[PDB]
Amino acid sequence: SNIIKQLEQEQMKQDVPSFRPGDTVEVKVWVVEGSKKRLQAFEGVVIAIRNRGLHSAFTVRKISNGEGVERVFQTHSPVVDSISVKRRGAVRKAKLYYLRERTGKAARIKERLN
Amino acid sequence: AVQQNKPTRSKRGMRRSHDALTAVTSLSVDKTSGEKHLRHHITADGYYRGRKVI
Amino acid sequence: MIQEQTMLNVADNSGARRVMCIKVLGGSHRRYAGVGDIIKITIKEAIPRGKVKKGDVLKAVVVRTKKGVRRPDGSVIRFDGNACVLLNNNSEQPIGTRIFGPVTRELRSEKFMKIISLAPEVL
Amino acid sequence: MRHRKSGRQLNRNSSHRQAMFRNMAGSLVRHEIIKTTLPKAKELRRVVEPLITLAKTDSVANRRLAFARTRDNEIVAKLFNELGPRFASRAGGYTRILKCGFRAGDNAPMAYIELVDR
Amino acid sequence: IGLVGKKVGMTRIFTEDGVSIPVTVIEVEANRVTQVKDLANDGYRAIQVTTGAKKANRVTKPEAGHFAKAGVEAGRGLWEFRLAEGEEFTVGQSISVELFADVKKVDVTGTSKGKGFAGTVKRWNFRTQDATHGNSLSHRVPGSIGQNQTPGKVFKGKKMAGQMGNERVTVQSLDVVRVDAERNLLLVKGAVPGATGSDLIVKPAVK
RNA sequence: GAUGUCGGCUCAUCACAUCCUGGGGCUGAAGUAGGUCCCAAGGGUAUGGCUGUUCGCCAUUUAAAGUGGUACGCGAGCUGGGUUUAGAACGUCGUGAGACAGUUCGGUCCCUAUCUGCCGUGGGCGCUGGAGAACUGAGGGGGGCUGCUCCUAGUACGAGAGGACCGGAGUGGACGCAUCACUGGUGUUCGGGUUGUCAUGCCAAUGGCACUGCCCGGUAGCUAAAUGCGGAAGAGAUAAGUGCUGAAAGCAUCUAAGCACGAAACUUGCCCCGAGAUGAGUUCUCCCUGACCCUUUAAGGGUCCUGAAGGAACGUUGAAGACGACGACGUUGAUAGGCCGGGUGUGUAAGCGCAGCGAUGCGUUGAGCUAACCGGUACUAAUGAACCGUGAGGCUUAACC
RNA sequence: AAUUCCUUGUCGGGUAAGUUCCGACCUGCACGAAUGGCGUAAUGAUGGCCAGGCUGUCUCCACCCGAGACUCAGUGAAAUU
RNA sequence: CACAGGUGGUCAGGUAGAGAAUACCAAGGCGCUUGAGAGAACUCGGGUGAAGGAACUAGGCAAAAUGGUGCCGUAACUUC
RNA sequence: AGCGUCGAGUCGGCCUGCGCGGAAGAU
RNA sequence: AGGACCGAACCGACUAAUGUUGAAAAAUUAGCGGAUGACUUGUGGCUGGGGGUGAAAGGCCAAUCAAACCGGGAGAUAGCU
Ligand SMILES: [K+]
Ligand SMILES: [K+]
Ligand SMILES: [K+]
Ligand SMILES: [K+]
Ligand SMILES: [K+]
Ligand SMILES: [K+]
Ligand SMILES: [K+]
Ligand SMILES: [K+]
Ligand SMILES: [K+]
Ligand SMILES: [K+]
Ligand SMILES: [K+]
Ligand SMILES: [K+]
Ligand SMILES: [K+]
Ligand SMILES: [K+]
Ligand SMILES: [K+]
Ligand SMILES: [K+]
Ligand SMILES: [K+]
Ligand SMILES: [K+]
Ligand SMILES: [K+]
Ligand SMILES: [K+]
Ligand SMILES: [Mg+2]
Ligand SMILES: [Mg+2]
Ligand SMILES: [Mg+2]
Ligand SMILES: [Mg+2]
Ligand SMILES: [Mg+2]
Ligand SMILES: [Mg+2]
Ligand SMILES: [Mg+2]
Ligand SMILES: [Mg+2]
Ligand SMILES: [Mg+2]
Ligand SMILES: [Mg+2]
Ligand SMILES: [Mg+2]
Ligand SMILES: [Mg+2]
Ligand SMILES: [Mg+2]
Ligand SMILES: [Mg+2]
Ligand SMILES: [Mg+2]
Ligand SMILES: [Mg+2]
Ligand SMILES: [Mg+2]
Ligand SMILES: [Mg+2]
Ligand SMILES: [Mg+2]
Ligand SMILES: [Mg+2]
Ligand SMILES: [Mg+2]
Ligand SMILES: [Mg+2]
Ligand SMILES: [Mg+2]
Ligand SMILES: [Mg+2]
Ligand SMILES: [Mg+2]
Ligand SMILES: [Mg+2]
Ligand SMILES: [Mg+2]
Ligand SMILES: [Mg+2]
Ligand SMILES: [Mg+2]
Ligand SMILES: [Mg+2]
Ligand SMILES: [Mg+2]
Ligand SMILES: [Mg+2]
Ligand SMILES: [Mg+2]
Ligand SMILES: [Mg+2]
Ligand SMILES: [Mg+2]
Ligand SMILES: [Mg+2]
Ligand SMILES: [Mg+2]
Ligand SMILES: [Mg+2]
Ligand SMILES: [Mg+2]
Ligand SMILES: [Mg+2]
Ligand SMILES: [Mg+2]
Ligand SMILES: [Mg+2]
Ligand SMILES: [Mg+2]
Ligand SMILES: [Mg+2]
Ligand SMILES: [Mg+2]
Ligand SMILES: [Mg+2]
Ligand SMILES: [Mg+2]
Ligand SMILES: [Mg+2]
Ligand SMILES: [Mg+2]
Ligand SMILES: [Mg+2]
Ligand SMILES: [Mg+2]
Ligand SMILES: [Mg+2]
Ligand SMILES: [Mg+2]
Ligand SMILES: [Mg+2]
Ligand SMILES: [Mg+2]
Ligand SMILES: [Mg+2]
Ligand SMILES: [Mg+2]
Ligand SMILES: [Mg+2]
Ligand SMILES: [Mg+2]
Ligand SMILES: [Mg+2]
Ligand SMILES: [Mg+2]
Ligand SMILES: [Mg+2]
Ligand SMILES: [Mg+2]
Ligand SMILES: [Mg+2]
Ligand SMILES: [Mg+2]
Ligand SMILES: [Mg+2]
Ligand SMILES: [Mg+2]
Ligand SMILES: [Mg+2]
Ligand SMILES: [Mg+2]
Ligand SMILES: [Mg+2]
Ligand SMILES: [Mg+2]
Ligand SMILES: [Mg+2]
Ligand SMILES: [Mg+2]
Ligand SMILES: [Mg+2]
Ligand SMILES: [Mg+2]
Ligand SMILES: [Mg+2]
Ligand SMILES: [Mg+2]
Ligand SMILES: [Mg+2]
Ligand SMILES: [Mg+2]
Ligand SMILES: [Mg+2]
Ligand SMILES: [Mg+2]
Ligand SMILES: [Mg+2]
Repeated sequence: SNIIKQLEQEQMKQDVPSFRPGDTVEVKVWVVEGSKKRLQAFEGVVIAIRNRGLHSAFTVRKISNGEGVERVFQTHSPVVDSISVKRRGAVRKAKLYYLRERTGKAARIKERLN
Repeated sequence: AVQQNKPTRSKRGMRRSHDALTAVTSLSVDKTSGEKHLRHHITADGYYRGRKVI
Repeated sequence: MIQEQTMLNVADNSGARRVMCIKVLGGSHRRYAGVGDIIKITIKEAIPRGKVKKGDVLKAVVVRTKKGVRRPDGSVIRFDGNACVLLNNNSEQPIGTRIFGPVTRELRSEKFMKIISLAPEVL
Repeated sequence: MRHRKSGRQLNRNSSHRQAMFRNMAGSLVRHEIIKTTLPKAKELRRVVEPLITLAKTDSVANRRLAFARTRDNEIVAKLFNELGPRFASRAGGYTRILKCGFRAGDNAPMAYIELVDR
Repeated sequence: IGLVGKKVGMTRIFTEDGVSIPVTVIEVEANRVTQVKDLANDGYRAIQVTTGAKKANRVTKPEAGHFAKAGVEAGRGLWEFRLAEGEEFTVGQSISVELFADVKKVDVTGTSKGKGFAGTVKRWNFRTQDATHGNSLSHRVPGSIGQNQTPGKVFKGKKMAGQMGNERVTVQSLDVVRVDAERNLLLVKGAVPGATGSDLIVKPAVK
């Protein structure tokens, strides 16, 4: 309880930027091709955030080479090098699973001018 | 499914060896009214732990 | 998470458009194929003048699944559809010459190096 | 299994339970002492005590929340005008349950539940 | 020997190379030796230990006299560990989680969570019969429980419905992820038996 | 005066004439891979198409898809396709009623478990003064499957082609145990959207009902598809088999004396139960240190005084639970509820203001509300008592003091 | 073939695989012309077969809401023997 | 049997609706003559379900699904 | 057997007593 | 116009589950067919047992049908138990 909170607190990243569902984010992740280590960008719409301390996660959806892809990132993982908000989206819901049934014009999110 | 043989009065009694009631171990006595009551319950006259609760 | 009767899209230019898993290979009572596993398939739909025909029985490697893949940090990668790449029944090398859509790092092995190379993106 | 679960079903469905406790909460606020079954009394605390807590801060919003949960303006008025002020300095524990034997008709364990300053 | 601890809960350790290790956090306070058993007196070699604390009103006079002879404060229970021929301990000695400093794997014993009265589907992984196709009242029921006149009985050990869980379970060969002597913590990789708050016995892995 | 009969489903259990995996002899055994016979029952031992099918053929797997017994195991466990009631038709036979070891379409499967058995779970008494714990381990149960890749090594072997033993490492399938950190499901007890209608005087705001009205999300818990772990090594005694030394039988001979090796079988090792193990065991600790009477005088029966250790009961309860049971707590108190703070979820409440003819938008505002969560907190309820349990614990013999 | 025993006849189609189905062949065990023959649009809670959609039918079950089952109080059966 | 059965005629409010369907209500009438707890297996009646989608089975049995109005549009075959 | 050797038994039929293998099954 | 179409009342009874000492000696629940007709329904009437009636199932004729029910021949007869 207090023990686990203390164990979790000391592993948490301090520099996680504020983002919300509907934002376009670019996540840079470490890829390790044997000895070679490099960053790969994954850019897309945040459709879900799990706020849960060290166990926080967020789900990013993108259309990639004619295929819908979702990645669930573990927010405090060292695999995740950096997160940056590219565009702020205006949505009502916490969870944008309805976007899975939409493509192109129908899947557009209005910009949040705030 | 039903018995093939009539069970005895002996076996009836043996089954009922666990049916006996337990009397209340003891009654409590209200400090004020002196009324006997079931422990942690109010008295018949509406006392509990000395206080006229109802 | 592919089983017998599962229909897959085709992530190559072999000519097949829809294939059905008829066996999950590689063990007694093995239930499911995930990304990187080889399945037996039948071709249910194909383009005319392709490398393969409707009704052909051959192998495929699963390259995308809706169930997706877990990574060592606990992350998930999920796709919108199930897709495979057709393999020659004996040699287990790709029939096609191009790969369509993303694949995953799970394929990075000696057996599926041609798929990795041809893939437009490796997640 | 019911590990860590809260709330008694009381051999009713959810809509019946909600209506019953709304009625019983109104009865307790009105009369300040009621007799009910011991399990119902224990559940009633979880309904009535939050209403009293709500009634410590008199605002339009809170009166409407209380109205939504009681559906009785007489009860809302008594909560905000009488009980909230009466319990302003008390940190929870606005009710007490007094066990009082067994009901004649069905041997149900009974209890009085009353507001503590009645 | 091993030590007695408490299941605090589960979390994860992120490694530098981006592995998330699921861990059970075990609180291992000082285990205090309450009795040493030897071949002469007892017929076997073992230590009895206590850990934690107990309310003085809940410590009975027989319990209290046993702790008083050892010269230790009452803990929440007593547990024995058998000694190997090399090992030696004194009454009143404290044993900390530092015992596990160089131990790579441990066996963890606890009482599994209680499922109460469980059906054959849950308890024994029996297959359900048809949900439809005419099935009459026999969806999760066990099916046949024997043969016919030969043998004309049900065999002992027949898998049937009954109490499930709430029993001693050992999970073997769990990696020790961290020994934190300062905070009285052992982190082991993966799940161990029992609810949060339950007692665990941790021993160096037998295999 | 009824022993339900085919096939399937569910659940099995044994045999070994062994399908796989293990050990081995012979080979027309170079190697790889086979053949054949011996030992071996530990574990393991396909999914589909067609058909009522069992079977079979076929497709595609697998280390393998064993053979049999169990009322051709299993309908007071399920099914009811086949088959043998009554309806109807075809072919066929018959003058006909009708009929067929022909076909075809349709066509009611009851039982609340007394006893045995079995899975669980209590109560009683016992175990010799009583009590609280920790144990020992007689005995019992669980578990025991295996692929592929790499190294050894393109080495041994082979004219090439191909291609090992032995040993080592990695990673899977199936199965099992646990768990909920993660990924998810559920989440009628949380939040929101929304249709119809009724109500709260009306507006605004809310509530009821319509499957939770319909939906979208989702906390705790439970959970698998989630992720940890397991099968072993080692040891003993062996099977078939292989030997050493060695006579009977000057030789020879694994055997007669003596000695050695030898497998998933056996006994252990691992996990769980376990002293009703009446053969009722052990260790540690705690408690009780009054008086008196009668009498078939004996392990006799009262009386007054005493009431321990501890237990139970009652109450607040639990990640424990059908009930019992088991665990926590009872004011010298966090046991439950409430309350406070936080978290989580939902997604910017109401009211007011501003913009707009208006629907609505914007500000106040990531607002309001928020279950089972976390950290705290005596506000409420866990009572002073009472109850059960006693008062030094048999005889005999031995040893010691 | 609502008729064919041999028979899952044979050939073609459909399926990865089809004793059923559809199209043929004629070797009709044992069709056949008002106890009608062969066709036939429409119709059918009719028989057989295939496909799209759909799904807890199934892989393989999980959780939840209710009514019983369980406990307490009241009443109080039955077959069988 | 104070029994989820059977029994002909007449009357016909409101909102929504094509409607005497259906939902919610009015007038009016009722809560069905054992209750109280608990929140096991299993049974019954329901809700939701990852990935798959008939692999189930004698057989898609059951379930899931479709579902309104207006307009556009609609094949073989046909007794038109 | 050694019979290029040394020092008494040795060979293999027959009949018969008692044993041995042949000999795998399902709670 | 219609033994026309969709669909309540009304009339039926194709499937499934439940129930099977039932709530019920044939039902309940979810679906299902007909629904201006060879329709359906109230009241009354007529047909009588080798007889009736039957869009024909040996169906129905008072929970009874390959010959109703009640009384009688009657203590039929029973080489059977
Ligand atoms: K068998
Ligand atoms: K061999
Ligand atoms: K075996
Ligand atoms: K059967
Ligand atoms: K039987
Ligand atoms: K049954
Ligand atoms: K018996
Ligand atoms: K979880
Ligand atoms: K959850
Ligand atoms: K409303
Ligand atoms: K004992
Ligand atoms: K128990
Ligand atoms: K509290
Ligand atoms: K706002
Ligand atoms: K506002
Ligand atoms: K919030
Ligand atoms: K014929
Ligand atoms: K004729
Ligand atoms: K004609
Ligand atoms: K007659
Ligand atoms: Mg009894
Ligand atoms: Mg709780
Ligand atoms: Mg009830
Ligand atoms: Mg409702
Ligand atoms: Mg439990
Ligand atoms: Mg099954
Ligand atoms: Mg039935
Ligand atoms: Mg059923
Ligand atoms: Mg017997
Ligand atoms: Mg008989
Ligand atoms: Mg053998
Ligand atoms: Mg065996
Ligand atoms: Mg054996
Ligand atoms: Mg063994
Ligand atoms: Mg088969
Ligand atoms: Mg049989
Ligand atoms: Mg058999
Ligand atoms: Mg039977
Ligand atoms: Mg049949
Ligand atoms: Mg007939
Ligand atoms: Mg039955
Ligand atoms: Mg054993
Ligand atoms: Mg065993
Ligand atoms: Mg598994
Ligand atoms: Mg959690
Ligand atoms: Mg979720
Ligand atoms: Mg929901
Ligand atoms: Mg809601
Ligand atoms: Mg009004
Ligand atoms: Mg309004
Ligand atoms: Mg209403
Ligand atoms: Mg209503
Ligand atoms: Mg061994
Ligand atoms: Mg010799
Ligand atoms: Mg093995
Ligand atoms: Mg006290
Ligand atoms: Mg939030
Ligand atoms: Mg609102
Ligand atoms: Mg803002
Ligand atoms: Mg709060
Ligand atoms: Mg707390
Ligand atoms: Mg035939
Ligand atoms: Mg044929
Ligand atoms: Mg053919
Ligand atoms: Mg098919
Ligand atoms: Mg078929
Ligand atoms: Mg034909
Ligand atoms: Mg004819
Ligand atoms: Mg003819
Ligand atoms: Mg003629
Ligand atoms: Mg003629
Ligand atoms: Mg005709
Ligand atoms: Mg014709
Ligand atoms: Mg009773
Ligand atoms: Mg009644
Ligand atoms: Mg009635
Ligand atoms: Mg009527
Ligand atoms: Mg109306
Ligand atoms: Mg109506
Ligand atoms: Mg229930
Ligand atoms: Mg159900
Ligand atoms: Mg549903
Ligand atoms: Mg699903
Ligand atoms: Mg969902
Ligand atoms: Mg889905
Ligand atoms: Mg589909
Ligand atoms: Mg299909
Ligand atoms: Mg099938
Ligand atoms: Mg099948
Ligand atoms: Mg259907
Ligand atoms: Mg439906
Ligand atoms: Mg012999
Ligand atoms: Mg008509
Ligand atoms: Mg009729
Ligand atoms: Mg109906
Ligand atoms: Mg019609
Ligand atoms: Mg109609
Ligand atoms: Mg007839
Ligand atoms: Mg009749
Ligand atoms: Mg006659
Ligand atoms: Mg006569
Ligand atoms: Mg007579």
